[PDB]
Amino acid sequence: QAYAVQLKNRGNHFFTAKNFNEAIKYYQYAIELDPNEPVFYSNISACYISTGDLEKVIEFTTKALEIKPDHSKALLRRASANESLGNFTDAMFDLSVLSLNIEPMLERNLNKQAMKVLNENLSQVLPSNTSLASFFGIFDSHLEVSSVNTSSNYDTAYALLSDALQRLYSATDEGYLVANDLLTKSTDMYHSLPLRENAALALCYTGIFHFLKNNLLDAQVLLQESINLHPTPNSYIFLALTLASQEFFKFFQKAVDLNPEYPPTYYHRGQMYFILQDYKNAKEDFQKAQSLNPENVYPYIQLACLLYKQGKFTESEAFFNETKLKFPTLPEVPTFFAEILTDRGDFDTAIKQYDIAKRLEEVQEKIHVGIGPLIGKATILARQSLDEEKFNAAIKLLTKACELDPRSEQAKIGLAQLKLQMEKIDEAIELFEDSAILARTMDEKLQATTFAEAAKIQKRLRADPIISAKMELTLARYRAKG
Amino acid sequence: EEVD
Repeated sequence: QAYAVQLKNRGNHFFTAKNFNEAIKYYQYAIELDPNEPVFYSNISACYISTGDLEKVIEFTTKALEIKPDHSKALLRRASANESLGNFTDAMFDLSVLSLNIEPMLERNLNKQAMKVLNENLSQVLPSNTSLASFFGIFDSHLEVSSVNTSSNYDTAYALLSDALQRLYSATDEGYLVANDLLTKSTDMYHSLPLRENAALALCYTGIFHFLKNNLLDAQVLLQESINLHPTPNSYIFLALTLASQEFFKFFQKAVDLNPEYPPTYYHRGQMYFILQDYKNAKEDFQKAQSLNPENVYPYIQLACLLYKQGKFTESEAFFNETKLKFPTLPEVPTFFAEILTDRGDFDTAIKQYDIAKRLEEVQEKIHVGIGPLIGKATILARQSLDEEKFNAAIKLLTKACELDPRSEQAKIGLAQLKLQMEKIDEAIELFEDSAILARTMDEKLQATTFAEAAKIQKRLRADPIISAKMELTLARYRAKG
Repeated sequence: EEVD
């Protein structure tokens, strides 16, 4: 034992002078006298990483870790050689064990893994019914259905298009699936074929559905085609949304030119002004939308929301109250108000407003706010929760929301984070992975894939009794120290 | 980088 230490120190001398071959020779000498010492194997791996033999690093760190599984230098070296070799999951596992005895190394490996899995996964599906009802909420449903021209002598596809629009504007689960289906059919039929006006209408709505399905290129193609056939406010609005400031506002002026009295033109432009912090022009556009369609709840909602974002909560609350008196049965009112209240930190009143909205949504024949209230209440309850009643209540609401609107990535992500918190990790992974498929942008997809890949490491850590015990002890100690 |  003692002579083996002397030999290791001789090896250390050769290591310091960058004579790695002589160092390994002395460390192996030490192993021949005392093979139960992890440091000897660990020291050999330092020689192999300095020369660049990553495969041997893994061999010798592993031999160290087979003796002493918490050996910090051998864990760090093994993770380094694993990362270099592209074994990110293996690196993440060693770094997690090390973290229990680094954080940017773990994150780097997670991001390398998530990026890898997303690319493999990448080499037709509608958004949630809730999102669809929200998107189409501003439109005058009678006007849109009635916009189909029946006076043609050659159009054999008008009646199918009429049906597609009726089903779309029914604002139902089945209606959106049927509309998507019949709209694609109509577009094919119009390509084969008042007719030009109907063709542009079919292409316009098929175009926006492509935008909503995340087919941005297919959206622009059918929309520009629609404009070429018979330009309408809708087609310019829809193309401007597909391409989202200078160009956006150019398209909206073209929309304005075609019909200065079309309410959704000013609503959608007001939304852009709102996002761009131009509160003056946003207000003026929402007021234009309201005057042109005083029966639509959404312009009122946005004017109230504007008052809040400008720091006038009292005036906002009063505007919401005034809106309540005009629209007493519409869940949109308490839903957006509950969003304001949550943001203001008033969780008690937000829950009450979400309860009202849930009740109003249940009695409506059409979808208005969908699962919005369920997500909203559950997110508050989960945040308010050691409080097992509120946590399990949040689980029940999000499970219900996932069941009612299966294509909602928001609901799945919400439920998964909670499943993960209660160590239902397999369930969390599945939910995260389904959320990645449903996710829209590249960053949202990578985000959901990142959650899944991180969750799989947690699963792997939890499967080991010793690591699992260590993890639980860490949490227990943290809570006790608090 | 470092040896024990």
